[PDB]
Amino acid sequence: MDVLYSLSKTLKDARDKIVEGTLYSNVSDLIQQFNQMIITMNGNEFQTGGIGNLPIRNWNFDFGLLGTTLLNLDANYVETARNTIDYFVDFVDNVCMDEMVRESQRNGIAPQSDSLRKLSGLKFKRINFDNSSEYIENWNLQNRRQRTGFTFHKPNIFPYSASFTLNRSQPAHDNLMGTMWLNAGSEIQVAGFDYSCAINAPANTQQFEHIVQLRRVLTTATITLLPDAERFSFPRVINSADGATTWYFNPVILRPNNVEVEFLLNGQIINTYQARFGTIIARNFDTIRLSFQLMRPPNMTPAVAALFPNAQPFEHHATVGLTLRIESAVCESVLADASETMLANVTSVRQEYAIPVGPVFPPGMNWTDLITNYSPSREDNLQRVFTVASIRSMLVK
Amino acid sequence: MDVLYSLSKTLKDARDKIVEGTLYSNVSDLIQQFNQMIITMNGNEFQTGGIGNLPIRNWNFDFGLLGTTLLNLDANYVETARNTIDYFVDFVDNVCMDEMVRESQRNGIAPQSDSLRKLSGLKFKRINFDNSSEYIENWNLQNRRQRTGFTFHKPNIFPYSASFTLNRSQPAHDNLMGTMWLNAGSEIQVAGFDYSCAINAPANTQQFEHIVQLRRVLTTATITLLPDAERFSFPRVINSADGATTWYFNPVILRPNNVEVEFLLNGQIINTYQARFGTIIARNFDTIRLSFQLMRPPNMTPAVAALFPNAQPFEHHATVGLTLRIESAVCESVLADASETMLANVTSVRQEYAIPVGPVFPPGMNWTDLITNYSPSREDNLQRVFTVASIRSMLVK
Amino acid sequence: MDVLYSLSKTLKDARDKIVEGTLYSNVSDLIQQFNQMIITMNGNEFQTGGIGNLPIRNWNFDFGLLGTTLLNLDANYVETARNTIDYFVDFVDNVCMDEMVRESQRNGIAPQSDSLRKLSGLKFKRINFDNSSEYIENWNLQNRRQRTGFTFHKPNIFPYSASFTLNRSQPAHDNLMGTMWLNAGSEIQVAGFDYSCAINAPANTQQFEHIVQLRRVLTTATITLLPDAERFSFPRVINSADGATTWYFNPVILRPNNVEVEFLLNGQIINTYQARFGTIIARNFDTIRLSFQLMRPPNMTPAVAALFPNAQPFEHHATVGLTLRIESAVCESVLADASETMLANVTSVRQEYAIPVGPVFPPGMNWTDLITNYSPSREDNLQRVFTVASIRSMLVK
Amino acid sequence: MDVLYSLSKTLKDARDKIVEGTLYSNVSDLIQQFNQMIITMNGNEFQTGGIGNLPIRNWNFDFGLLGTTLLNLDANYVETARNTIDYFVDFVDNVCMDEMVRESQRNGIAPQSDSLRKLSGLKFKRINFDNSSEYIENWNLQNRRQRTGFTFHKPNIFPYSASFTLNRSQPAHDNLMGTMWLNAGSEIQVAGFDYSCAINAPANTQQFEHIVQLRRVLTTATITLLPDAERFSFPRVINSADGATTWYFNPVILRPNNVEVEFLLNGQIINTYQARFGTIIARNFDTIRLSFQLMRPPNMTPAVAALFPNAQPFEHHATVGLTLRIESAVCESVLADASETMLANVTSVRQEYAIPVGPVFPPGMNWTDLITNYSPSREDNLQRVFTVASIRSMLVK
Amino acid sequence: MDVLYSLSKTLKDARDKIVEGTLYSNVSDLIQQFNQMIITMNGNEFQTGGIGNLPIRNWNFDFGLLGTTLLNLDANYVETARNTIDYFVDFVDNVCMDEMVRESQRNGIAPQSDSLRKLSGLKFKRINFDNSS
Amino acid sequence: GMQRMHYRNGDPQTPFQIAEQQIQNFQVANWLHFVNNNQFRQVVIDGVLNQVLNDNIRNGHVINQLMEALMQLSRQQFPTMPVDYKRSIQRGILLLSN
Ligand SMILES: [Zn+2]
Repeated sequence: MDVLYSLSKTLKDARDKIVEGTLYSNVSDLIQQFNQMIITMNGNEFQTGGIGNLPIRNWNFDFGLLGTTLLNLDANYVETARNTIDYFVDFVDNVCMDEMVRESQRNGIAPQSDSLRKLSGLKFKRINFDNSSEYIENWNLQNRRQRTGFTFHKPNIFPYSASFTLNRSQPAHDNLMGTMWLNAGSEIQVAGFDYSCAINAPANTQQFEHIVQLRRVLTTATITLLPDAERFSFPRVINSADGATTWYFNPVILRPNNVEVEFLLNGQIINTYQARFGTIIARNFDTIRLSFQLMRPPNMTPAVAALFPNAQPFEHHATVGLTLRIESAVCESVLADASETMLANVTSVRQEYAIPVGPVFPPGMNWTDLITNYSPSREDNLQRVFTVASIRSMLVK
Repeated sequence: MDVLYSLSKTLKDARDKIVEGTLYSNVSDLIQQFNQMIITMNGNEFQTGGIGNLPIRNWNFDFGLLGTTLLNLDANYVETARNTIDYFVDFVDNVCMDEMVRESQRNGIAPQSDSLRKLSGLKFKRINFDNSSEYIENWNLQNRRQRTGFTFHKPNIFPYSASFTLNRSQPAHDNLMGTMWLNAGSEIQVAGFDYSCAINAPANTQQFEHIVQLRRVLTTATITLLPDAERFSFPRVINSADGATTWYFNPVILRPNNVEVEFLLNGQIINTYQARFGTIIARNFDTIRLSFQLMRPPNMTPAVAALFPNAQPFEHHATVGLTLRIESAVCESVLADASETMLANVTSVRQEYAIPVGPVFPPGMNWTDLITNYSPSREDNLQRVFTVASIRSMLVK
Repeated sequence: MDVLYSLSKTLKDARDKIVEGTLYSNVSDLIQQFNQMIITMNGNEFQTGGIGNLPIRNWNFDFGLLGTTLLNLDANYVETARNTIDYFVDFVDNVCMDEMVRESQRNGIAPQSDSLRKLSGLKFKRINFDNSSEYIENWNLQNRRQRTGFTFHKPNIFPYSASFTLNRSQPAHDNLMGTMWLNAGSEIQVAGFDYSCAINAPANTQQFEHIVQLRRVLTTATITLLPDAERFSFPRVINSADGATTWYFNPVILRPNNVEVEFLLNGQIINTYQARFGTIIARNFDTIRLSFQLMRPPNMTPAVAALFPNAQPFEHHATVGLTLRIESAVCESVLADASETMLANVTSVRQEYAIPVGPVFPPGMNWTDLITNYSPSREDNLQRVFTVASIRSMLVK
Repeated sequence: MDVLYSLSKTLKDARDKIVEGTLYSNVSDLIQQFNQMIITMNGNEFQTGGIGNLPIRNWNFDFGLLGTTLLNLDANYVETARNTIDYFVDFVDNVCMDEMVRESQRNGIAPQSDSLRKLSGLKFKRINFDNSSEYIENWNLQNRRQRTGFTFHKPNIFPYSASFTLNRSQPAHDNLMGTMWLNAGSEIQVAGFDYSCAINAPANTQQFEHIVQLRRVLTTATITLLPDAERFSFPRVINSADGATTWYFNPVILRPNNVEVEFLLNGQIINTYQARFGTIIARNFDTIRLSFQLMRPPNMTPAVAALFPNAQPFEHHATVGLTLRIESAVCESVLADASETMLANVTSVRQEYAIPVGPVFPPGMNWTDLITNYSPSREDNLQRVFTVASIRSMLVK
Repeated sequence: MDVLYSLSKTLKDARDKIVEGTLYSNVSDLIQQFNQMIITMNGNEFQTGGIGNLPIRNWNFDFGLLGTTLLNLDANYVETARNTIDYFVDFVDNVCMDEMVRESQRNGIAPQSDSLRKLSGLKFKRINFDNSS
Repeated sequence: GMQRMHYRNGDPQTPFQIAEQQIQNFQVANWLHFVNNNQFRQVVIDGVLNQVLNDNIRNGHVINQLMEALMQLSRQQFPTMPVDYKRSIQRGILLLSN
């Protein structure tokens, strides 16, 4: 594996640092590394593909080496080189792709393809170098074992979930109390509604709560917390819990009272914020708990008083809400986020080559399904597959 | 760490192979190894303890070597040796115990004590030897990343759970239908009851189902499956779901109909057994699903007919059940089982020395709590701590 | 075969004693043995597979020895070794598995695969060593023709059997007398019932008896015998012997009277226990006979008298029972038990690779079917197959 | 004593490491040790047996040595060896058995036979070696004086005891209150019953308690504690305390209230658990105290209310219970358990040879009788006898 | 301060370009830089912590140099190196954290800790390198 | 101590190499591939056409090959035959080292 990596930074730091004119010296340490490779190769043969609409190409080697004591590289030098690189390019592509679809369960964390199973071989280790590509940097540390980790923008930790829970309801659905929410990606919006505007509630206050359990711990999270859930601030006709009928939601929004956000880790409060809107830091957590209340306004102008009668029908439904967005965070496990193309690369290669559904990943590499049941096997396969996608993107985008 | 191991098989294969009599030759390869140690040690100082009711003792090293000189060990040789071992014994104990209490989230896996952090040092590695102790054998393979593996008997995979689910109920609780169960350790007992004896059910058959999700995959499991749940075959007065009242359960047992056990892995059926009681093999699974039915007897003698009227009151409650026990299995993660003393050793040392609750383990090393939320951190700490307990038991039981 | 064994303790006592540190002198007697192997191998071609889902991988050899003689093992020494072991590991696996699926009636207690048939060859015999693995220890002693022997906790000697025998019955099934039982694994539960409570029986005593014939003799058995059969102490609706209707069993339990357990060998009483509950020893037997009686209580309080009228209907059914569990025992033939993973290993490898049903073993290696008709051929094949599973578990779990 | 040991690991590590093939350098350190023995022997005459139906055979020696030349072991080498081992095998058997019968009283912890009294001799001590057999490891540490220890699965600490105690009773036995239990092996089941369902009890709660005093302290015990005593959950007709009549028990089960388990050591609470079911650790105790209550349900549905009237007759008897099982534990004294064959071996050899009852052990080595009056003499004799059984099982099973 | 920086790109461009099987050429210009450091260090003792829940781990120095010999890095070379880096890692952490809390109003832009105030020292400046972060 | 079967060459390919696939001591092992290569890297077109087969900058002054040629030698000091052998042999080797 680590093998694979090199094969690339080799070419990039190559197809990049080797141009018409450059003084020699800044490549001496480079040329060398390069050649070393060629040697190890030439002689051994390779097999690529064999599944679905995946071509089956064969490969051989025997390419001259490279000059040493020159000075300034003449055009002629380049072309006689680019022609030798373009075989490795078109190669690696066919290599990544081949091991970017195979999956195993017992040991689906390691190499699979007849291409790679031969790379982990010992006579090959003669290449590994310059491991500064964020992903490999993390692959290794995981191998030896330790505080791994990655960087994500608007991470994708919440499987899509859009639903409601009626804590008080009746057939006519004319006096409900409960919550409705949308958990998706890095965002949570939750609203608590009470058709009665806490008219008969103790202290004229109705308590609400929304708990979200992450499938993986997030550390060093920068989070935006804002009052109100715009998504649940408009009139809706919704299906009943049993699907037998539809109810009407006609919200009027009040400020959430006694807002308390807790970021817990294994049941323990790690961070807690009381009514603090704006930017907050949650340093280590696997659960978010949002508690907020609807408090019936003790003083109301006529226009307001008119919305909240002492008796039904309740036509304006008091609603309070919160919006929470994880802008950035670190996770010890790979995840999809709003900036990295890994998930899209893996999903795209599989779709383009009509790769059959396997035993590990959900059909279509569906993110919601994947994160909902993020088993150790799916994570090991995902990491292997994401690391390969990142190696590929150094050369082919 | 691996260091630690040796220190023991050193002493055992020592306090065992070294006694008044034996001929040199069976220990030449041994004596050597031994001495090597002494050297590396002498000079260095150690800090053991300093937490709770744990004695803080200092240790200096300045000891002789061995008389390769004699032929057949003379008593005098032993005693002058045992006296030097008894300092290492009383030492290691105080060493294991010290690192068998500390915990940390981020880097929970690695060593923590001022005693061990100094052992992983490089100048010590000159000691390893005979790593055939099942546990170390597995520690290593894990730091390299491979299909590890442990052996158990009546493993402890199910957190204690004893409850019921009423699928049909009413205030009087005089015509219920649902299931009740006990999941604990390596056993599951589940009963499906229908007060009406499927009188108005389609095909006079009531379907039941019980699903249990393991926190870790078990492979190569030998399982006993038997019809009937003896635990739920007797009269009971039970608390209602809301705790407001109590209901009466007066079972009469019928054979479970269309029994189907599925051992699934990531949603896929790996093993399925239809009405097969006795010993069955489940080779790889993270979930068990037991489906069974109550079928109203189509033909009934008077005595039977009398138990099942066409109209309430329903006084004899038709019940069908299953009992499943995992006799043995292999798990890639450490677990408590019915034979190994690891959990008990760790829990006992912590209790004896009044070790304060830490950030990783639940109070009292509670097994149910631990397995219910078996996080990666708890597992890494548990494995470290179990491996140390096993090293200790080679000398001190 | 014996060949095979070595190949492992070779690797274990290898991948275990060979780690960064230890002196050469800790493995001198070991290194040697090792090399010897490599030689014998080098050059000979191999093949494994050709059945169901089992790949056909070829293995070629051409390896050098280990002359690097350095006092202490430098890291560099290990890696250049581990890389050579990981070919033997991934090899042996593919070897065990290949001969762990092929069966033979014309005699299976012998090599079958094109892989092993070549191993029993003479030129390979230059390898055997350290046969302290309980199973090989027994393989040898057998192929030489002599008394064998194994160890089991809760052995699996009783094929599943759950039934009843009505000694007195009538169409209405309102006055039955007979026994019902469950023989499974290492346990027997049997109940004797008499709806009439011996009202018209001589001496007001009804005699019961339960005989269980083992398919193999068990020696040195530690057994728990307890009064009562909890499994048959609750109300049941049971199918009639002819399957035409259902009867009602409403037990009330009395202490079994004149309990006598006999452990017989070839018709001879070897051990006999009269009313002794708790732990008893049965030193050599192929049959267990449990005799017990129901004696109508000569003196009854009103509440008791009310359960047992002089005339029908008999609504409370007098029941007496016994429970017997074989905790441990020795058997000259291999058997499944509650601790060993052999049966599960063999069954699991066959299931994973979709191995077709063969001529010797019942479909799915079903234990009940196997032990019910435990022919010499099934036993020889089982022993071969169990011994291989045990060789495999020394390296791969 | 220690002598004896060697004689075996000698043969096992012999009849095992000496097969057609292996190189010499795999046993050089072994061959030697062996010969040494032969010498010391030849010339000394022995005698065994004499008591009961145990033959009396004489033994003489003058056996040749073993070539220390040949590089590879040729078949011919083996056979000329096996023939010499088979005299030691058939010997040792006749040796173990001889000292596995005699018993003393005071100083009955030592050798007895004319065979062994000669072994402890000094001129024979020249044999000891590899003392890694769990039992000898412990014999030594004891001789000197140290903290011994063994590992047991489902140990056998509770002498069989099945009884009841009526705290409130009357001639008709129609309104009883008390407890009934079964203590056996490693398990305890106890039920508390109150026919009146605490109708006139303070706080409508009846307190129960069950105390069990172990004959030996158990340390590092892993225990399963579950609510309910299935064994006492069914209808029974029981003999009265005075044996003059029989009473009726018709239980209905309620959850045990305020469960408290205390593991005490010398009157001090070492571990205490309040209503914790599942797996718990008891680190050091000589007594178990189970306290639990029956609390009359404050709220009852009609069906429940009907079972518990304000006035007699009381026809449904409220019962609460607990089940406790010691899965594993360590004891400083030898004990029988569910896995080791020691007790069975000793008991079996004595039974087979019709050994007369002696002055120390109860007739038939009855476990209940032995553990009930586990005197120092019985323990010393048991340990001697168990250690010999373990030495024998290394060669003969 | 700038000092501090180097200490890292040193390790990263280290724990990264030094793998189980590569060529010296990739690091000749690197190895050198590295050693230079070790020297300047060895002999000087350090202190960190002393506040809230921050442990006070103490550090000494006395580490060997680097095999300037080989062409291809033999595994054995790595391990004898990683073991020396893991002291600098676990070190720097305890260093950053220490000066990542002490605030100062007046001359706030500058160094604070007994750890860093000693780093800005002159005898250390002998280390700066690749400042492209 | 390796292949005490001294060797057996008929005429395969690069009799000097082949040793790499079967030698356990990396130091030793790199020598082999490097020597069995350094094909005089026949590829040069300078200062206006000049096919003047060059060679490793490595060799050039980066020299190390030498340092490695030595380090590999620094761990060849062991048994097999009469003593007048290793003695004489390794002693010579050292004269290369210093
Ligand atoms: Zn068990």
